[PDB]
Amino acid sequence: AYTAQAYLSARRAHLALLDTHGKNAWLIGNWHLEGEVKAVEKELAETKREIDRVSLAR
Amino acid sequence: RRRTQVMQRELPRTAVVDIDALLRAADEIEDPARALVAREAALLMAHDAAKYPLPGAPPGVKPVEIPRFSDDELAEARLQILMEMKEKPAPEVVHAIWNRREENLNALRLGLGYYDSDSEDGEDDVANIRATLEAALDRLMASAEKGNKLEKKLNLHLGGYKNRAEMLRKKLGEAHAALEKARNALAGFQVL
Amino acid sequence: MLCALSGEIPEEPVVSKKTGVLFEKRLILKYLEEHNNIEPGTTEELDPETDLLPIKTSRVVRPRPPNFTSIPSLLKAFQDEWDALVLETYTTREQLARVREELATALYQHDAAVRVIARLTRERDEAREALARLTVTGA
Amino acid sequence: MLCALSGEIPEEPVVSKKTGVLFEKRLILKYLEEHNNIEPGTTEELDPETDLLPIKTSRVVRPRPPNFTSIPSLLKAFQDEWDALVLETYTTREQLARVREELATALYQHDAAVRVIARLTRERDEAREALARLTVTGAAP
Amino acid sequence: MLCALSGEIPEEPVVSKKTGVLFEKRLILKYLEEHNNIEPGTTEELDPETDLLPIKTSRVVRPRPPNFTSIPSLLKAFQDEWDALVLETYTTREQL
Amino acid sequence: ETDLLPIKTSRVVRPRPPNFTSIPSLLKAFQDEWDALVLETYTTREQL
Repeated sequence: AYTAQAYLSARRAHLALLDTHGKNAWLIGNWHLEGEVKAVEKELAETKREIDRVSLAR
Repeated sequence: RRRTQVMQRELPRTAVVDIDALLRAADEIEDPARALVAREAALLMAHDAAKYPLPGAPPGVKPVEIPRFSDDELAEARLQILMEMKEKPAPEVVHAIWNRREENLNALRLGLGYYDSDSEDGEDDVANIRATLEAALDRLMASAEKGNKLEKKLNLHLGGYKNRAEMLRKKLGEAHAALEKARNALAGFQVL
Repeated sequence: MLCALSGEIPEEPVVSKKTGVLFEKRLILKYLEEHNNIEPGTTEELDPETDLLPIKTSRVVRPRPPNFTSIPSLLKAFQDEWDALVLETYTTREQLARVREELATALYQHDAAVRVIARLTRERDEAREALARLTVTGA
Repeated sequence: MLCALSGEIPEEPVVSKKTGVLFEKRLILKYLEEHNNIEPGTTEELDPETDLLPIKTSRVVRPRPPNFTSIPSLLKAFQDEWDALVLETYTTREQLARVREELATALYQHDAAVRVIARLTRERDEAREALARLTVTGAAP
Repeated sequence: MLCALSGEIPEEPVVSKKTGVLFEKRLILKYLEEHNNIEPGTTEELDPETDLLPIKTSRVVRPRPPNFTSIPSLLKAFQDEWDALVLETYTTREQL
Repeated sequence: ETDLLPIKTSRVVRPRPPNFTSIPSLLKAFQDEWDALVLETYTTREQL
């Protein structure tokens, strides 16, 4: 019961911290993920452009 | 300043203090100086509860009147007690005593405040452990209900953000796979 | 991550070989053309063609999103939680040791005060008996 | 040796230049951040950049038990260690609360003893003054 | 930018002086020790003491999910992640 | 006498032996296992 109460208190503290900083954390994570996806899409677009240039020359 | 020192200090002992039962227990003390000290401590606890009601305690506690005492008398009593005080034990000795207490008695037994040195009866210890377990179960149930409500509120708040993050991650993985396929196709096209 | 000057994710990040601070390519180029190729916050001069190195991210490995459910992220969170619990336990143990030392000193002082109170009560009883005897004899 | 803050051997320990107490770098940094540059066990301020010096020694090889050769057994061992640490922290908190309650009761008893000692001193002084007045008024043979 | 060795954002990023590939410092040191100080994916030798430049920037903080707020939930998530990593490694070996 | 500084020990915590059941040791072992698995997966991905 004491271990369960300690786990419940830790979960409550984590939930309080989440309610405090959830918007900031979600915004930062979404911005980082969007930046990584944009970088990957840019690399794929550059590779496709190089492939199209080689195909046109051939 | 006329109130009890424990009221103005930290770590309050009890929100609810019974002056009458504590005075009756003080009257049952065989030693007269100890009985007077216990009765004065009961009066001080009642005055602390009346003047400084802790959170959760009922209000309207009746204060107890006491005679005025000069600070010089208290200083003289403190000087007499210091003169009557013997050599103070070292911190290592007190630490060894605490370690021996925590080694002989169990750590969970020492943590429980109902495990007294004179309580050698297994029935009283079992009843105290059952009461402590019931209180801990009630507290854990209340904490679990509060945490469940908070988690439900947080999930209802952030489900859209979680779904958007999952969709973005899936799109990023598909884009990475397409980028690898396009790189392979570009290398093959250059060779061809 | 983030850029030092722009404050966002750089599309074409570069790293200074002297300071190791990442920056966007266009913003750092304009600053070097505007600040005589001197980095912001430092008096050192950075070469726009030599001190700047591009950053390349190969997509050979599977791209792991930086979520809290990631295995390295879970390990870091567990390490942080263990460190916080250890710090809380150390503070609680220090407070408990201070409280135990204070309680031992208070118990020794209470024993000395109880002895002094018993002596004072005996002296007061003897003085009251002497006063009663003097009042009875003093007719 | 073992770290002072944790009781276990740190992977990259540091030593204070004042008391010579070994500790972990991250734990000491977090404690200094939380306590506003206060050393553990004392009130003096030790700068981690200057007063804390690292120790350059060979890494101690921990003997891995044969039970920790699988993911599930290692996971169960880590879960048991975490549960034991959580139970130890809860027991330490309960023991600190009980010690605080006992110290509060002892302080209340000591304040009661001080008040009773002041009252007894006043009563004894009054009785001594009455006895002295009776002896002065009385004709001793 | 992300670490090329871990597939995610490195806590302590390091870049080669010639290749310019971001990677974790511990991963780069382990790869140099396990390949006689050679850059992975390249035929050029890499010096971790001189050619490796650390990156001094802020640390990316992952958003904590509401479900992942307990020690047992974290342990279950870690076990699921380890099982998924093992299954992915086995599937990658079979595909190779 | 000056360049050498002695090391003191504090008994605030209990003496934990350096076994395989330590939380920090388990974390370090898990990190090393993750790094080795990542290196193996990277080599397999390069070969693939």
